[PDB]
Amino acid sequence: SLAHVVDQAVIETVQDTAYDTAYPAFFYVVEAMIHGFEEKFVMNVPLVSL
Amino acid sequence: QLFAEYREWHRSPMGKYAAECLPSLVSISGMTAMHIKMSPMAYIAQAKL
Repeated sequence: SLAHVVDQAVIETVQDTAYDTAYPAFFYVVEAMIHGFEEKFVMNVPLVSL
Repeated sequence: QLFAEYREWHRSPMGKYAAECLPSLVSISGMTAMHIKMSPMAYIAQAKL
């Protein structure tokens, strides 16, 4: 009896992000510096915003 | 101290319906029609309409 909260458009968006050729690789460096720590994300939030 | 299920106005199945609604005017009218008293003279009032 579930109702889905995501429509087809946002799935299209995520699929487009998957098939991106020019996904900015610098993001990975950010992710590499974040590596799943809460406090360091709170430290680096004004960069992930930009 | 705060809640007893049997000594309550709104039992568990009435919450069970309300959890699984697909919120719209149809569900509003359903929940409104679930509050109807189950009584003899309430059966008279139901039988008129």
